Formats: sequence, C-alpha cells, structure tokens
Amino acid sequence: RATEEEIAAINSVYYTNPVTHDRKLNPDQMVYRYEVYDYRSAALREHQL
Amino acid sequence: LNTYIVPIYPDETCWVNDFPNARTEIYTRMYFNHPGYDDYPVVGISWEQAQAFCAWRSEFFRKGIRLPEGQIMDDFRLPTEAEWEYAARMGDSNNKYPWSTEDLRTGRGCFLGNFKPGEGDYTADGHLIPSRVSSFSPNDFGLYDMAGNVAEWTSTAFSESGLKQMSDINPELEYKAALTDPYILKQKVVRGGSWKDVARFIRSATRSHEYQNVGRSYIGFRCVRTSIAF
Amino acid sequence: GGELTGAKLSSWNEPSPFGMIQVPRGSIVLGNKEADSLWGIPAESRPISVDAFWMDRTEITNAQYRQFVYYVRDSIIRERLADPAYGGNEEYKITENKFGEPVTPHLDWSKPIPSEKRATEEEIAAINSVYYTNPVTHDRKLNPDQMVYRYEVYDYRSAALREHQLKAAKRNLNTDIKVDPNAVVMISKDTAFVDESGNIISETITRPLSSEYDFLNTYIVPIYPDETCWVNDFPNARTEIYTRMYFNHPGYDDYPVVGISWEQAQAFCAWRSEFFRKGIRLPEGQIMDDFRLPTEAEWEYAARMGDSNNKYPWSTEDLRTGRGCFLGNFKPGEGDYTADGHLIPSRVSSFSPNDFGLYDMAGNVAEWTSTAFSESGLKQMSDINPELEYKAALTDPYILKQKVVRGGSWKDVARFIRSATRSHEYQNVGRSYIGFRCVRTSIAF
Amino acid sequence: MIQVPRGSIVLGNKEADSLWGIPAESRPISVDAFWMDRTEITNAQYRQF
Amino acid sequence: TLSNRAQEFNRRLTQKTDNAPWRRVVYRRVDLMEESNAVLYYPPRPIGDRKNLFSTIFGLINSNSLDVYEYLDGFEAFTDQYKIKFQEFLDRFGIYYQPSTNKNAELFKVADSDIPSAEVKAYYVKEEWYFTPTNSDVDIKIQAICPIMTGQDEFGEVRNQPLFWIPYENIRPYIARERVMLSSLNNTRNSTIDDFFRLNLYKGDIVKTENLHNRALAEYCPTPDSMKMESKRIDKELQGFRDGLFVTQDTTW
Amino acid sequence: TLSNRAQEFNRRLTQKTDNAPWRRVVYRRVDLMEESNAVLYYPPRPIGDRKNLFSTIFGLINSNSLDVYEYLDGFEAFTDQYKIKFQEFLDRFGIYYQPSTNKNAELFKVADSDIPSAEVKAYYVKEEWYFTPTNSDVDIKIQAICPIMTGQDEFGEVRNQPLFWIPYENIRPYIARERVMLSSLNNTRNSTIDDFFRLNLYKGDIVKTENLHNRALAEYCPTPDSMKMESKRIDKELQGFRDGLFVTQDTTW
Ligand SMILES: *[C@H]1O[C@H](CO)[C@@H](O[C@@H]2O[C@@H](C)[C@H](O)[C@@H](O)[C@H]2O)[C@H](O)[C@@H]1O[C@H]1O[C@H](C(=O)O)[C@@H](O[C@H]2O[C@H](CO)[C@@H](O[C@@H]3O[C@@H](C)[C@@H](O)[C@@H](O)[C@@H]3O)[C@H](O)[C@H]2O)[C@H](O)[C@H]1O
Ligand SMILES: *[C@H]1O[C@H](CO)[C@@H](O[C@@H]2O[C@@H](C)[C@H](O)[C@@H](O)[C@H]2O)[C@H](O)[C@@H]1O[C@H]1O[C@H](C(=O)O)[C@@H](O[C@H]2O[C@H](CO)[C@@H](O[C@@H]3O[C@@H](C)[C@@H](O)[C@@H](O)[C@@H]3O)[C@H](O)[C@H]2O)[C@H](O)[C@H]1O
Ligand SMILES: *[C@H]1O[C@H](CO)[C@@H](O)[C@H](O)[C@@H]1O
Ligand SMILES: *[C@H]1O[C@H](CO)[C@@H](O)[C@H](O)[C@@H]1O
Ligand SMILES: [Ca+2]
Ligand SMILES: [Ca+2]
Repeated sequence: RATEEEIAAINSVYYTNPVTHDRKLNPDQMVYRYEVYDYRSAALREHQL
Repeated sequence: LNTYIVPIYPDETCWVNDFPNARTEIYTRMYFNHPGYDDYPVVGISWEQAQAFCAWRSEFFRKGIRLPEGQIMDDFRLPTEAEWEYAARMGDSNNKYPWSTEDLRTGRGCFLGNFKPGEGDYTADGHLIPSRVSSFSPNDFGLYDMAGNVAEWTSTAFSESGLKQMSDINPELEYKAALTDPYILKQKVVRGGSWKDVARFIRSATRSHEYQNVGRSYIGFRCVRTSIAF
Repeated sequence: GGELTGAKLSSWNEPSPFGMIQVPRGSIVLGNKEADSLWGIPAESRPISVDAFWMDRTEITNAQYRQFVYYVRDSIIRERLADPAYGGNEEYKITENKFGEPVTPHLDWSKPIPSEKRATEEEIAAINSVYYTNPVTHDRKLNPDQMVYRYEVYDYRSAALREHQLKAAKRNLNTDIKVDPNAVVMISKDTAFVDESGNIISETITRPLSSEYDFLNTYIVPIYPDETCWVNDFPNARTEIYTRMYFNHPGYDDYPVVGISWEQAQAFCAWRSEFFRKGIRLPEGQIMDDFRLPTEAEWEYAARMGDSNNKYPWSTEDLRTGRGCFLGNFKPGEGDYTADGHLIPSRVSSFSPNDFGLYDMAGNVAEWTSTAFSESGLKQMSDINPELEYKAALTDPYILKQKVVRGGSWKDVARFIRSATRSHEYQNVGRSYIGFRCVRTSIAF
Repeated sequence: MIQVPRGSIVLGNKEADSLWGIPAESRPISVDAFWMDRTEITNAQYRQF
Repeated sequence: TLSNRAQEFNRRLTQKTDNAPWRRVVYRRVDLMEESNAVLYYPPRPIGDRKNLFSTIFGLINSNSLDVYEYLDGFEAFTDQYKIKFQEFLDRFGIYYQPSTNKNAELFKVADSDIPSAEVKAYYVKEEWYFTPTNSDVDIKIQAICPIMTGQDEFGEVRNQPLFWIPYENIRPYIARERVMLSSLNNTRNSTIDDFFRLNLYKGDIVKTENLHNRALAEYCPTPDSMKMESKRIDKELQGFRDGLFVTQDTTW
Repeated sequence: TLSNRAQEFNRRLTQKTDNAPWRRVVYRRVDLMEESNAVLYYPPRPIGDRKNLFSTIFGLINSNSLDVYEYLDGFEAFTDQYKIKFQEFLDRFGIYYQPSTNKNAELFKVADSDIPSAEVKAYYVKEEWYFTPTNSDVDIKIQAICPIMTGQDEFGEVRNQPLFWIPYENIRPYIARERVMLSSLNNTRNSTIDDFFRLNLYKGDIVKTENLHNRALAEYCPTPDSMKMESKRIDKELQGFRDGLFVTQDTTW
C-alpha cells in the first residue's frame, strides 16, 4: 500500500542475496545509537570541575 | 558522556564458526528466524550488543511511565559477576549449583539443567542445543537456567585476581577499554555454563571470560535493575 | 514504550515427508570397542551426539529412481520441442505473463507431451532425440549420454565462515590485527555448462573472494543408472541377465536401485528437494532443509537405534532368530549367498525393521553417505552433528574422491554388515551392491 | 523480573579439583536487593529490539 | 601442487589448542621392538620403494625439504640457532658419506648400509593433551618426535642416543602420503604414518612431564621398575582427569 | 604506551594502607623447591622467550628499567645512597661478563649459563598486613622481594646469600604481562607473576617480624624446628586477629 519513494526507503535497510534471493535485514544497517553518562567518574574527587 | 553506535543484529554465523567439521549451518539459518525457537535464549550476542540492548530497554521503559517530579530511576544493565553468583546460589554459601542438593539429578534420575553430562553426550538431559527457557525447575529466588542452557554476560571486566581487587560491598570491576587498547584488555566475565559445558563449568563459582566483541552460540544474557527498597 | 514483550514470528507448518520415519536426537558411541584380532584392524571408537531427522524407511527402489529418470527425460523432451532445431512450438516454453510482462523462460508442464502415434514429424524427431536404438538388436532405450540433470547448490556453511566474510574488516575480530588491503582470499567453486558442440564442460574455478556467487556450485550429471556393473563387478559369472533386466523389469520395481554413483545420488537428492518444494505452499519466511545423503555418524546412530549395546540393527547378538531365520540379506556362508533366501538384493522390507522402523540397514545394498573417507575421520570430526565434508576439485588426485559406505550388502560377510564397519568407494563409481537412502533435518522442539 | 533480596555470600569455592590445577579462591561479599530477569533473554525479546 | 580445495580441507583438519583451559605436555618413549609399534620400523632397510619412518626422515634431510633441531637435554627450541647442519651430523655419529653427484635434492651421498634405518629403535613423542573450550572434549596433539639410535657403546655395553627433534608440522605432509600396514596379521597397506600418529596407535611409557621444576622421570626414579610405576601413575592421572570431566556414570542418586 | 583508560584503571587497582588503624610487617622466606612455589622458578634456564622471575629481573637490570638496592642486615633503605651498581654486583657474586656490543638496554654481556637463574631457589617476601579503615577488611600488600642465591659454600657446605631488594612497585609493571602456569597438573599459562603475588599463592615461613627490638627469628630460635614453631605461632597470631575481628560465628547468646 506504499509509494515508490516509500518502497525505496523501506528497502534501504534490507539486503537480498543475489544467488538464493532471500531478503533479510542488512546487519550493516541495524545500528543503535545511544549515550551513557558516567555518574561514578563524575563523582570522583579527582574529577571535580 | 560516552556515545556508542553499535551494530546490534545477532551474529548468526557463530554456530558455523564455533564447531568446525559439524552440520551446524541449520542453526545459523533457523535459530533466530524460526517461530519454534522464539522462547529460546538468544545467542551470538556480543557484550557490546547486550549493553546496547540494556540501554534500549531502559529508554523504552522510561518512555512508557509517568513519573512524579524528582523521581530518578535506575537503568537496566548486565549484572555484576558478584550479583550473578549471589543470585544463582540463592544467597547461600552452602550451594555449589542453583539447587540445594550436591547431585546433578533428582531422585528419579532427571537432570537439573541443560549441559553436556556425558562424553560426546549432550542429550543426556534431553537437549543437545539450548532448550526453551523454563524447561527445568527454578531457584529458590525463582530464577531459571542459572546453570546451563547459555552462559551469561556480566558487566565485570576479567582479571585473574579480580575477587581480591573488588570491594566488599556491591563488588564491581568496571573497565571501559579504549579502542586502541591491546585486545587482552577487552575480556569480560561469563557465568553459568552452557549446553556444551561439563558439570564443572555450570558450577555457580566457575568464572569464564570472552572478548567484548565476540558472539558465541552458547553465550546469552539477562538483565538486572537496582531496586529502591527499604 | 512499555515492557519487554516478545516479537513473535508467524507459526509455520511442517510437512512430514512421505515414506520416512523420525529418528530422535540422541547420543551413541560410534565404532566397535573390541577388534577381531584376525582382521588386523585396530578398534576405534568415539562418542557423539546427533539431532533428530527424517530417514527413508527403505532404500531407494528402482521405481523411485525411475521417477527421477523420467522427469529428466520429460524435461529434455519439452526443451527440445520448444526449440527451432527439433520442433519450434513455443507453447512448451512460457516466456511471458497473461498480461504480457516478460518473465523468466520456463517449461509449461501443463500441456501433455505429444503421443508417438499422434505427434507430428518434428515432434517425433524431438522425442527420438533422447533415445538410442542398437543397430544390431534394434532395442530402443533411453540414451545415457542424454540423461543429464542440471542443478545448483549454495554453500551456506562456507559462506558463513569468518575467513569468507565479504568485508575484510569483518574477517578478524582481534582489534590488535590490522586489515591488509593486499590480502586476497582464494575460493574454489564448481561450474558446468554445455558448449555449442553439445558436450558437458565441468571445471573448478579458483578466484579471489568477491561476491556471493563464489559460494554457488553448478553440476550437470548424467543420472542414468550404470547397469553394466553386474557384468564388471563379477568376472567369470553369468550376471548379464541382471545387467539387462534388473532396472528394466516390473518384477524388480520394489528392489533397491544399484549402479548409482555418489554424484548421481546427490543429483537425485537435489531433484527430490526441488520436487518437494514445487509441490507445497509455504507461509512467508518459511525455510526448509533439502533432502540429502546421511552422514556416516547419522547412519550409524540410526542403524543401531541410538543404543551402543547393539552391533547390528537388532537387539540380539545373533544373526538368526530363535527359529534359525536370518535377520538380513548378505553372504552368510562360503560361496553361499542364498542361506537367507536371496542371492541378489531382495525386495525392500523383506525382513523385520528397526526399533526406529528402518528396513535393510544391514545387508541388501550398501548405502552411500555424504562423509568423505579418511582412515582417521572419527577423530577428525566434531562431537556434535559430526561431518567430514570434502568437495573434491576436478583435477584432484583420484585418492581424494572416496566416500564412506555403510551397512554391507547382499554379497558381504557378516563382518561388513555390522553397523560399525566402514567401507568406501570412489564418488564416480556405481556398484551392483551399493544403493542409498535419503535423510532430511527435522525442525522439532 | 523477580526480586533478589540484599544479603551476603562467599563467592568462590573453598576446595579445588587438584586435577584442573586451579587453586581455590574465595571471598565473602555483600550485595543489595535488585530485580533480575526470571529467564535469560529469548529470541523474540531481542527481536523486539 | 595442492589444489585450493585440498588446502582448505587440510587447514580445516588441524588441531588448535590456543584457548584450552587445561593442558598437559607428556614425553613418551615408543619402543619399536613391540607389536603395534613396529609400524614405524618396517622395513628395517629400504625394500625397493618401501622405507620406514627414519629412512623417509633421512631422505628428506638429504634434500632441503625438512628442518630438524638439535636434541638438547632439558628443553627443546626449534629456532634457527639450534637448526641442525646435515654435514655436521654424519661425521658426528660416524656415518660414512661421499660427495654428491647432484647438488639438487642430495647434499651428500649416503649408502643405505650407512644409514641407521634399522639401528634407530625408539622414538621420543612430545604429546600435548588439551581440553577444547568450544567442544568440551579432550584431545591429543603431537608436537615433535625424536629418533633414538641404539648402536653398541664403545668399550662395551649398549647406548641409546637421541638424534634430533622433528616438529610434527614439518613432517606431517610427507608422512600423510606413505601407505603402511598396521599389523602382521593383515599386510594390507591401508593406513599412513600420519594416521598412525593421529589415531594414537603407538604405545609408549612416560619419561617426562612439563612440571615446574623441569624434572624428568629418571631424575627421581632409580630403577626401571620405578620408572614403569611412575609412568603408570601419570597415565592414571590423565585418565582420572578424563573420567572426572563427566558425570553420566555416577549412579549415586 | 599505556592509554589514559589503562592508567586510570591501574591507579584504581593499587592498595593503599595510608590510614589503616592496624598494621603488621612480616618477612617470609619462600622456598622455590616446593610445588605451588616453583611458579617463580620455571624455567630454571630461559627456554626460548620463556624466563623465570630471576631471569626477568636480571634482564631488566641489564637495561636501566629497574632499580634495586643493597640487602643490608637489620633494615631496608630504598634510597639513592643504597642503589645497587650492576658493575659492582657481578664480580661480588662471581658472574662472568664481557663488554656489551650495545649500550642500549645492555650494560654488559652475560651468558645465560652465567646468570644464576637456577641457583636462586628462595625469595624474601616483605608483606604488610593492614586493616582497611573505610571497608573494615584485612588485606596483604607486597613491599619488596629479595632473591636468595643458594650456591655452594667455599671450603664445603652450602651458603645462602641474599642479593638485593626489589621494591614491588618497581617490578609490578614488568611481571604483569608475562604469563605462567600455576601447576604441574595443568600447563596452561593463564596467570601472571603479579597474579601469583597478589593472590598470595606462595607458601613461606615467617623469618622476621617488625618489632620494637628489631629482632629476627634467627636471633632467638637456635634450631630449624624452633624457627618453624615460631613461624607457626606468629601465623596463629595473624589468623587470631583476623578471626577476632568478627562475631558472626559466636553462638554463645
Ligand atoms: C528439465 O531438466 C533438464 C535436466 O534434467 C534440463 O535439461 C538440461 O538443460 C538443457 C538446456 C540441455 O539440453 C541439457 O543440459 C539438459 O541436461 C531442462 O532444461 C529442464 O530444466 C530446466 O527447466 C526447468 C523448468 O522449466 O521447469 C527448470 O525448473 C526450474 O525453473 C525455474 C527457474 O527459476 C523455477 O522457477 C523459480 O522458482 C520457483 C519456485 C518460483 O519462485 C518461480 O517464480 C521462480 O522463477 C522452477 O520452479 C524450477 O522448476 C530447471 O531449473 C531448468 O534447468
Ligand atoms: C559456472 O561458471 C561459468 C563461468 O565460468 C558460467 O558461465 C557459462 O560458461 C560459458 C562458457 C557458456 O557460454 C555458458 O554456459 C555460461 O553460462 C556457468 O554457467 C556457471 O555459472 C555459474 O557461476 C557463475 C560464476 O561464478 O561466474 C555465476 O555468476 C555469473 O553470473 C552472474 C549473473 O548475474 C554475474 O553477475 C552479473 O554480472 C556482473 C558482472 C555484475 O554486473 C553483477 O551485478 C551481475 O548480476 C556474475 O558476475 C557471473 O560470475 C552464474 O550465475 C552461475 O550460474
Ligand atoms: C619406584 O620407587 C621409587 C622410590 O619409592 C619412586 O621414586 C619411583 O617413582 C617408583 O615408585
Ligand atoms: C624452639 O625453642 C626455643 C626455646 O624454647 C624457642 O625460642 C623457639 O621459639 C622454639 O619454640
Ligand atoms: Ca543460562
Ligand atoms: Ca541395506
């Protein structure tokens, strides 16, 4: 039920084996971004601003 | 502030790479993609991928709760090796396994976990590869598969003398390795034993280790969350 | 957000194969603990574990293989009918949709092949192209040089190897080691084609790893049984009658097929997998495992019913029942093949089955396995799902093309019908005492 | 998740194997209460991520 | 000469003990005057194209296709410092030789009578038992072998002399092609020396273990009976580790 | 060469006894001729790149990467006054040497046979037991180690000569990288000398204690049996302090 550009955007994350023709999520595209604040390192006495 | 961008898709090729000269590509093709394995522990997951999953879980949990002003919650995380060993043995120093008895089978001859009981004999307990979770009895605490099935990641960095270098209270040996650090500095502790381990390694006191970027067909993980209790 | 529920997959339906039984997962000590001490062969034993699989109840019969041969004949005849050289009738080769969309050219099996009496001159020529008539005896038989099956197989296990990753940086996880651009990984694959002259050209291409096509192997194999084995295996014997009638007589229809080489058995398994997939509807995402020859570990485990106390496919240590009836078809006496009632392979299921329900695991015909033969292979294989797989290069020495054979046959002594005795044969050799059955990895929980 | 109460335990084993050549190392420690997953993470749970 | 398929297969058929959580190095004296051990002895002298293990080793050394190292008492070092010079091995052990008529594949000319094919009557086998991390099974890997020449001691008495250390990886490709017979009751040449070593068909008693003091069995076992007793004790230790790995035979439940 | 992460982690792993309410200094003698102590002995002489503790110490002193101080009777002083000069240590202990072909990481040229790596069969370990003020737990810290040469006393008899004192902080970085095997029954090199010392896997007897009179056990224990008895008594005192710290095993309520 999508459009052409929608289909392109959806397929951008999928990879198809040219031989056996299986469409699976591309592992090189399944990347998660996230930040963590080091509370313990910030609380160190030597790390006082 | 530490920023990470981690590829989080499981390494399904572990089945092929862990066991040369075996017909294990079927698991590389089906284990993570078959509906029949849905309730089986996820394998081929690296330490970094597990950390990313815990961060995503914390974000997901926060996104769906209304918190009164000032409330600060703790995030999901991998357990420390001390926390893991305390939970596996039901906080009792007389237990060698996640059960009261010293044997590995019940009075009726049934094994208490999924490991490699015999020589070349993985299926003595009824399962060759990992079984569906909750297939055996739980802890007194109520935990399943603390021995066998898949060995589990912990947040503790591995040191041959790490028990001596940790603290007495809430012990933790935490290391954030640098990218250019020697590969030997990037090992993390693993606990519990797996479907391919002899009875010695499913003991709750045995420590294993693995490199933080390596996924294995016998290493999974579970999350912990510090609880505010009085 | 929310809690940690699961992202479940859509349930699949598992089609139980016809003519097969289910062998459960388990463990067994392959080999014999005690040696003969007069055969001068040291005893080698090794405990292993295997997963559940479907296994053919009996060995492949003459009719079951004739189905494969007839499919090949019909496909070649249809390909020739829709060809300018022989016919020209394009109705035999679909190349477009009803809407006119160009599509992959493929045969249209819906339309029947013309009958010899009702077919025109060009159709008769196309049909006759796959037959050969003896100029002396005037006997019309399928031309073996024309009965060739083409098929491709993807090397999933080789593609999953860490050394074979398509990205160099992904070939080594040790961060102390840098990726060298000049490093090239050499890979080998099998290809086959038909030149303009009509001959089959097969070769092993060795090239640097660059794409997924490096893991695709193509074979064109002549699959007609080698009926002359009866004459060649037994000099100074009147065995040409079997060379003439064994694979061609209706009375031998339910007898195991012989004269089949390892390559022909692999081609038959590939055709069986293709047929099965063609005859089923699968929910989205469903993945099935193809029919294959058993590994020698799987064969030994199934033959002995997963019990290490069994030397044969029966509980008793004796070769006869309490009434003196033999439990299999082999050579029980000296120059006496008929002590069990049969001289040559008997009709399948002529004796009692296993506890697993398998027939003729001892005697009748020896059975091909997918394992490459090595004098120390039990030690070189893995503990779980053991397998020793070798894809020999076409220019490899002949010594490297031997495959393990299990079970013993109608011409074997009791020693070789033991479930632990290993034999071997060259992959391109068909014998009058070697058949095969297929297995299929089962998705069971 | 189930709740694990605060407590103390002697990590490690007092007696070694003497065939593995690994000396025994033991240390008593204390931990606070925490929630722990009842089972290890399954395929579907990671597929959600 | 080898194809890419063959190279891949061979590289897949090697034993890797890199991450073994348990290791044990054992030195065994394999005596060729015992049945199941004379496989490496037959024929005592070359019979047409048929040579025993030491004949093959000497033939390869006469070429430049095999590197051997001095047998040093206490330790082994397979480095270029200890690499053996063939010329200074023959006159050392009194092997009469003549100048070669071809400099290719023959450093010197030695007659079969001069080669001590039948005098070499024992071997030192350096085995490493290891526990596989991924598979959780015990295996044995051959590291090196040392031929022992047993000529007659000057002034009287007998004397066994180790010759050199041959790393097993160096000789493996050459002995994987030599087909031999494993029994006197069956003379079919269906196996190879490589299969003989990989299947562990040799029977020897332990003469040294990798211990913290670098002690050999002889240093604390005065008599041969005590040496046999100590070897049996060490073998019991190894079998005890193997048995204690598993629990399926413990019926105390 | 270390990263900032590694430096921070290392300085987080150091033991501090700054404000301990209780302390006790003990000089133990560890005999290398005992199993679980030969970890510092193997190999007696360098096997390729494998060296025992004294070989590493001697090599480090041959460079200028380690400072060692004279062993004085009665007290230890790690100051520039007592810094040992490598030149006036080889002749004093009969170690033959030749001029070095290089002056970088080589003060002189000493052969492996000349370096007394097998003669050093005992160590002096200076430990400090302390009570942690913030944590309330007992721990042991290593201050220095002295190799003892066990050569042959002139005119007969044996003679043990302490060589020098090596502050543990000076040698810690160098012995935290070399892997060793901790047992003769498992030859895996899964540990380091630093792990061996930090886990207190060595077994020695108390030869001295810090007391107000500066008395060594040898000055009031005339025989080896009495010295062993005194060492047992002092070990009992230490264990008694540790046990009396806590009251969780006193069911007299
Ligand atoms: C029949 O088989 C014989 C071999 O036994 C072939 O003859 C060979 O080739 C000819 C050209 C020469 O004379 C000789 O070399 C001879 O040995 C003969 O050509 C026929 O096989 C070929 O045609 C088949 C056919 O038309 O049915 C092919 O079958 C498959 O073809 C499709 C290939 O894409 C495949 O469709 C695909 O998969 C299905 C599941 C579906 O997704 C569809 O959309 C896809 O396109 C068919 O299902 C197959 O049956 C056969 O491969 C081919 O060699
Ligand atoms: C085996 O290999 C031979 C070539 O060595 C194939 O070629 C045959 O041989 C010639 C002499 C005859 O005239 C014909 O019979 C001819 O078909 C033979 O068929 C077999 O082919 C198989 O192996 C090929 C290989 O490994 O080279 C497979 O890949 C090839 O085909 C691909 C088709 O898409 C092609 O990819 C396409 O081109 C490249 C340049 C690129 O643009 C890509 O995106 C395109 O899709 C590969 O490069 C080819 O290598 C072949 O499919 C397979 O059947
Ligand atoms: C023979 O006896 C001596 C002395 O008891 C031992 O040292 C040796 O190991 C063997 O038992
Ligand atoms: C041996 O005996 C002497 C004399 O009593 C003591 O001084 C020493 O401590 C040990 O007991
Ligand atoms: Ca588990
Ligand atoms: Ca049969």
